[PDB]
Amino acid sequence: QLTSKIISKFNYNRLAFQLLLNEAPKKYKVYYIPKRGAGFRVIAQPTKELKNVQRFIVSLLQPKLPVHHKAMAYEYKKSIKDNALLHKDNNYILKMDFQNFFNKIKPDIFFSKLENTGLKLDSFDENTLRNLLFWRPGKKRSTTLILSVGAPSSP
DNA sequence: GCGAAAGACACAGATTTCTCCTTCGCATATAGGGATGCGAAGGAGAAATCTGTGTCTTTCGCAACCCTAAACC
Repeated sequence: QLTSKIISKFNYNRLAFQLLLNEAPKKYKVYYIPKRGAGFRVIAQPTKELKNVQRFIVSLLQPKLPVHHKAMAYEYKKSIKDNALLHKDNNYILKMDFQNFFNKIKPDIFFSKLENTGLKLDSFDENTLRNLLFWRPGKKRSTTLILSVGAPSSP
């Protein structure tokens, strides 16, 4: 049960929480930041009221989802230095990267992975989770959700 | 992930121009008659270039952001 804990913690009545659930995927702001060189970059960031409930959800789900020990990003007591200490005594090096990594994660694959771990959740939990952690670009009829970056729960 | 506004890609079809096909008319090298060969206009029917339609492609400064220093995504 996750909706009950959120309601209890933030003191939300039924109507206010229903409205927030409906209007959540559109409370984002899009802006540009300069590039080192020539160009620009585009970011999207949620509001203050949604950020502190996303942090709470992350704190609630952190001790139940396994993470591999070879990922040295957004992890406790890990940094660049521990990443570079692995290759400090080897000769040849090869580097690669993906293409639009963040916006290729969709709720279909998130729930597919979540079902395999054995954690069972009701329909209400799935509905609240889907409408709270995902972004909907385009018009109101897009019906497409992506994670984005600049949100405390994406990493 | 993708607003508005112009191009690329694929598939038809259309049209003016031209090039092959009659038809008989001529002609000129052999004393008139006949014949092998070529020239003149219609009359086709073929072909290259142009034009028109429908489905994608691209990537906005895109209601709703914080204000202490450095590095990364």
